[PDB]
Amino acid sequence: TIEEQAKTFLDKFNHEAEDLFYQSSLASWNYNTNITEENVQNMNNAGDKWSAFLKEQSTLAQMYPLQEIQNLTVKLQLQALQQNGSSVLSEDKSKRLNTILNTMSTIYSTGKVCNPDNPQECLLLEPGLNEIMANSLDYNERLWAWESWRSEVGKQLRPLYEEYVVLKNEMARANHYEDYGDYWRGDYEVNGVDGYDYSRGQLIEDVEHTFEEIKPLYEHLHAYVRAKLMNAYPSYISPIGCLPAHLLGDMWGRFWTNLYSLTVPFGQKPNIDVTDAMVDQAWDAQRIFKEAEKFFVSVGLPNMTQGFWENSMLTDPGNVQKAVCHPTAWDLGKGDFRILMCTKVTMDDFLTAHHEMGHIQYDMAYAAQPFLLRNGANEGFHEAVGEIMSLSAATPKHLKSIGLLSPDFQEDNETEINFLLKQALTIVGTLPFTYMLEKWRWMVFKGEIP
Amino acid sequence: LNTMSTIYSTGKVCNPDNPQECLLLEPGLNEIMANSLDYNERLWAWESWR
Amino acid sequence: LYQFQFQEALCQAAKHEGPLHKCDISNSTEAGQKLFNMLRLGKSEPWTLALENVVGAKNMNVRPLLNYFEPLFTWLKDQNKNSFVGWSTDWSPYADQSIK
Ligand SMILES: *[C@@H]1O[C@H](CO)[C@@H](O[C@@H]2O[C@H](CO)[C@@H](O)[C@H](O)[C@H]2NC(C)=O)[C@H](O)[C@H]1NC(C)=O
Ligand SMILES: *[C@@H]1O[C@H](CO)[C@@H](O[C@@H]2O[C@H](CO)[C@@H](O)[C@H](O)[C@H]2NC(C)=O)[C@H](O)[C@H]1NC(C)=O
Ligand SMILES: *[C@@H]1O[C@H](CO)[C@@H](O[C@@H]2O[C@H](CO)[C@@H](O)[C@H](O)[C@H]2NC(C)=O)[C@H](O)[C@H]1NC(C)=O
Ligand SMILES: *[C@@H]1O[C@H](CO)[C@@H](O[C@@H]2O[C@H](CO)[C@@H](O)[C@H](O)[C@H]2NC(C)=O)[C@H](O)[C@H]1NC(C)=O
Ligand SMILES: *[C@@H]1O[C@H](CO)[C@@H](O[C@@H]2O[C@H](CO)[C@@H](O)[C@H](O)[C@H]2NC(C)=O)[C@H](O)[C@H]1NC(C)=O
Ligand SMILES: *[C@@H]1O[C@H](CO)[C@@H](O)[C@H](O)[C@H]1NC(C)=O
Ligand SMILES: [Zn+2]
Repeated sequence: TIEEQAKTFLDKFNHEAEDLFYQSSLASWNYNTNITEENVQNMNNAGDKWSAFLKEQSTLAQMYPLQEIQNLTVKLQLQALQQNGSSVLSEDKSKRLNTILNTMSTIYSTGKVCNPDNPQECLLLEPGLNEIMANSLDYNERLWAWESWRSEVGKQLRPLYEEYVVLKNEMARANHYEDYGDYWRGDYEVNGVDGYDYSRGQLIEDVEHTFEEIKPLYEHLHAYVRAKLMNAYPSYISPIGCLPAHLLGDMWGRFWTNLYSLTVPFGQKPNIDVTDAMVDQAWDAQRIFKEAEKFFVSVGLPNMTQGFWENSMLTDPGNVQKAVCHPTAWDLGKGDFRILMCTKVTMDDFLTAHHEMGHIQYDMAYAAQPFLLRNGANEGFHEAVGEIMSLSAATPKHLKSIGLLSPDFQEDNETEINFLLKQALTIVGTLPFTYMLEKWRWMVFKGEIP
Repeated sequence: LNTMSTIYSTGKVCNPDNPQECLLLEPGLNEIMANSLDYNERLWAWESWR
Repeated sequence: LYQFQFQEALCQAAKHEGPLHKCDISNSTEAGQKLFNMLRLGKSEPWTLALENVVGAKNMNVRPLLNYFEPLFTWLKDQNKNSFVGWSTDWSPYADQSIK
């Protein structure tokens, strides 16, 4: 029939997929933990030898008709291969799409603005404009940074974004989607389970419906922050108007975190910080990970595996062996999980330890699935378990137990408010920005905005 | 005096079509002006420096 | 959103008492299984069913997020009594030196 054939094809696929993935990931790891010009080309060789196998196996599978299979774990894998992606686009169009994408990315990475009075000192975004926008307290300096970024760099991206939407819309309509936004929403779709279905159109209604219960709290937050900024910038803020966009902590207003120093409710009571008590008890970047692992094993999850302890890069190498250590977890395959991060002995790393180890503990759980069915249930599920593991470990009732935060420490109901306001400045302050941005993009990928 | 000297040492000009590649005088504009054979490229360098 | 649903369904299984923002999952094996049998699914199930296996619902909910910030909400409703809660979309920083 058609089923046995499809099942045998997936069986034959899995072996090679697994092995090639392992070798490509090993290449990329060895490059990341060891920045050498030797390894760059090697990682690129492995990467292309994986990409080609993927493309070939995808076209070889375009022959199995979909709506004949009833085994759900088979249709689920086949749907992930038959996905044509950007191949359906004509050749020259696909090449211009790539040129546009790389141009936009490198304009963002290497754009720079410079002073009006000394044109021979220009600042990039990452070191130098982020710093102004995050630290400064001068109205005119913030306005200058905010305006120059959007005038010197945003104006270069207009003609490119205009063509990007057209090409992406073509690529999407050539895959039986309405537009590109409908292609992005296709990650939340469920089809044919009789009770659990979910359509790409429902996502819009769900987010517009959930954003109604948040406005009552977001506008009290907004009012409090405005009444507190009317003291650091007198005469510049109307007491019934909006907030000027350049006075919000960072370049885009995505997070309101850097407003904490201005709006802390009880400014004299301090926060809970255990950096000191950690150094005094002689904690290096190896006891914090045993602590994280012990926390996880308390709840019932399994231990760590030796290869984790052996191959991991828990500490900064220090010597000439350079390695970019944005904290990350890795699931190289075949049973090799390992994290890479340069742990400094502070508190904000005692938390990232729990975050990343939660990522790992997610991965070790579904490691008995077919290679294409190893991910979070959808795209938002993976970071959302790291977050809760990191959130339960920062509470005084836990720190008091693991040794830090000497027992005679009474948490006042004022430090509680301090902590909750530091939390709400990044969680609640960022929901309306996210909603507005995705709403705007969904509407321009429809010709709804001329 | 120091301002003038350092303006000369660190001044730079950049392309009209790719504003994210700027050239200093010593390596990069001297090279154009000494080697090139294109009228418009020479005119561009000559005019942008001044 | 999920970040809070999960948590509100977890310490509700670790038998917590106080406010949500204090609950700790540690030392509660019965709140481990409730989480574990959602992890070991990967993408082999609809995400709706996976969410069901922990929360007990099938959708995004905003009620746990609001219950997390209840003390802050009351304290704010108190601090904002002598003020205007809301905004008007007509004022702008440059509107008083403009000419029409
Ligand atoms: C980082 O990478 C370099 C090469 O990219 C590694 O250098 C090799 O090291 C092994 C053992 O030390 C030698 O047998 C090779 O001859 C070396 N090759 C070269 C070109 O020098 C280096 O070992 C890597 N760093 C670590 C810590 O493994
Ligand atoms: C879908 O196909 C898979 C095969 O990949 C079936 O899973 C097998 O089920 C038998 C029945 O006990 C087991 O002996 C095998 O070990 C299973 N294979 C794997 C890889 O797990 C699955 O049963 C099929 N789906 C349905 C609903 O029958
Ligand atoms: C993926 O793209 C191809 C064309 O780029 C789509 O069309 C099929 O292509 C195969 C190639 O051998 C033909 O045998 C089929 O007859 C084509 N079908 C149709 C309807 O033209 C293919 O349908 C695309 N797959 C998906 C899932 O969109
Ligand atoms: C989890 O439970 C264990 C035992 O039920 C706790 O371990 C005890 O903690 C107290 C104070 O922290 C110590 O005096 C005991 O010696 C510990 N006993 C053992 C066997 O470790 C542990 O603290 C609990 N975890 C949390 C976070 O409260
Ligand atoms: C923290 O708890 C204290 C103690 O109850 C609160 O202070 C009291 O608040 C009530 C509420 O109006 C007043 O009636 C009392 O007069 C207060 N006591 C004192 C000594 O001032 C305090 O309000 C709580 N924190 C917050 C932010 O409300
Ligand atoms: C987990 O590892 C610790 C040592 O790191 C060990 O004492 C413990 O027994 C292990 N867990 C189990 C279930 O054996
Ligand atoms: Zn993460």
